[PDB]
Amino acid sequence: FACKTANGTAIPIGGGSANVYVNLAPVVNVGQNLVVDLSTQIFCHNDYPETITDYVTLQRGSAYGGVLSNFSGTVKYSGSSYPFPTTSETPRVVYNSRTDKPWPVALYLTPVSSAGGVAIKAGSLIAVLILRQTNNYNSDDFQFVWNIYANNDVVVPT
Ligand SMILES: CCCCCCCO[C@H]1O[C@H](CO)[C@@H](O)[C@H](O)[C@@H]1O
Repeated sequence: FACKTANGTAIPIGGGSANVYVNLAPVVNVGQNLVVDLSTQIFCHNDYPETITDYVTLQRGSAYGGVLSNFSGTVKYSGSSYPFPTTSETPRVVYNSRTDKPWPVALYLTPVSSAGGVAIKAGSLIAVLILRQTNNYNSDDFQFVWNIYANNDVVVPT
């Protein structure tokens, strides 16, 4: 079980961390959702599906910078929605394929009442998401740490 990003970076068997760089809608109004779809950025696979079943959760997601300050968040994990920043670990998604496949996570972020102007700055850390991986084979319990960075400013009109 390993993962890779669209940016070309990767995290190998056993876990670790990597940086993810996302383009964001440059203008977002109060009452609108800014979407950060990591499912197009983060992909994982099972290295031995002939024998082993891999289990994957979103263990925890934290908001940083302008996302923590200026937005109200929901995270969608495999069709289900949760508070973001997260209050609990999600149920498991099953990975039974060697073809690299999306980690099904999306952030839905809507401006708070006090947001206005540049609510997210380019190059700033906006989130950390921890993918947790186990299996039905042994005692492996690994963390894949995704550091999410803004590629561009996001403006909330006033
Ligand atoms: C002839 C025995 C081969 C033994 C191969 C074990 C491979 O383990 C890796 O790949 C497994 C399948 O993705 C993961 O469940 C496990 O955590 C680790 O990432």
